[PDB]
Amino acid sequence: SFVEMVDNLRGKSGQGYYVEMTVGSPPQTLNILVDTGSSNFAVGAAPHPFLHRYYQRQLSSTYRDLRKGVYVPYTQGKWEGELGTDLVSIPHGPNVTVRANIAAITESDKFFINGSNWEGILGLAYAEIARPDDSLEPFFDSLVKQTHVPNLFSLQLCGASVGGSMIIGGIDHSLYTGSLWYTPIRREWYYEVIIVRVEINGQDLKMDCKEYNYDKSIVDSGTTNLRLPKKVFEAAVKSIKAASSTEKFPDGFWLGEQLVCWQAGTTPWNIFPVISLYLMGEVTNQSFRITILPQQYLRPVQDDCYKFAISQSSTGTVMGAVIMEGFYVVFDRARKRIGFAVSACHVHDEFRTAAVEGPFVTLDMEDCGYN
Ligand SMILES: CCCC(CCC)S(=O)(=O)C[C@@H](NC(=O)OCc1ccccc1)C(=O)N[C@@H](Cc1ccccc1)[C@H](O)CNCc1cccc(OC)c1
Repeated sequence: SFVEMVDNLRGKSGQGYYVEMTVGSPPQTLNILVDTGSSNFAVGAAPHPFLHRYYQRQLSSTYRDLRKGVYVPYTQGKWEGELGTDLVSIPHGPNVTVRANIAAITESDKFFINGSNWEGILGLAYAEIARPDDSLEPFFDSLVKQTHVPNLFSLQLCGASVGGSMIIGGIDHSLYTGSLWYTPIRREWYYEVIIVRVEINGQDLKMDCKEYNYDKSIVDSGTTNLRLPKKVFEAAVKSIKAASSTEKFPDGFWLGEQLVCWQAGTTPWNIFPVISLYLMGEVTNQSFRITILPQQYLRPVQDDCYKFAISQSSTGTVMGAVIMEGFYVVFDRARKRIGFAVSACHVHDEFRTAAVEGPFVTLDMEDCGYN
């Protein structure tokens, strides 16, 4: 826990959450995007049309070239650069400094966002998925080995300019309500979790739970949308369309292309269903569920306009930022589990409310994992 980290995140809708950091000696200040979806710490180290500032290794008396190149291809977007180490600090985070690996981005393609206000990315996932390989120790691992910071972190992403919190090394009880529920981390590469059941407005999607994790399911703060495997994505949309069949929208809308708008304050929330994702529990045949309100999957962009924030994937399910916004998520690395609880900045609806409920019986949860 810690008072000093409570409102340490910012960013605008659909463009990621970032924390302030400093690299080099003297300290160079940079806004770094918090990404539990990757494992590389990387910062712009050269001019780019979208960067307002960048890491200047020549001005840091502590920079050390590892004389190895590196590149990372993301779902959408990629960068190239040079590996080296330097001292790093999180002003509104723990009170320590550590020497961490840093990828000085020299070239990039569809990575940096125009007007996002962040110049780097902090991959908080495990080494197993780092570039060039798992031998490049991720930032957090370094932080944990060099300091006393406990091996754990929590994220409170709030919807809207946007804000939130990253509690390095603990859980701040003032950021959530109710009980914290934990789902195991299936394997330590991405923050993989196993989905056991899916319901739209109470109706079971009735699919083979293996489909929910076809390939895999991960908790990715680096991704905006809820990403679903083809088959699941088609079932969901079909169900969501029917629920709101009272009104008609263009195919481009469901594809995430063109947005939809309603006269200010007249958004028909009631016609959009809630989605419940049941996750594997900590006890035998026991699971729990988190419920997403349409306010979460209809991202805001005169009138009120929104973008359907659920899209199909060919790389498994991705519990993106919109899924995380209604809750307080605990990345308990130390106990290989992830916790969910209603967030202090929860979403609102006079008649409906996002939730984290348990316990639930769910037989054969193991058969839900993909192989
Ligand atoms: C900040 C939110 C940007 C969105 C809005 C853009 C209009 S996004 O689009 O949701 C970002 C997503 N992109 C996305 O979801 O793209 C979908 C898409 C749309 C159109 C065409 C192709 C793909 C994504 O790639 N995220 C990675 C972080 C990142 C941050 C900022 C810029 C580029 C990347 C994250 O690390 C991926 N974690 C799984 C992963 C996957 C593969 C290899 C990995 O390496 C360890 C790891």
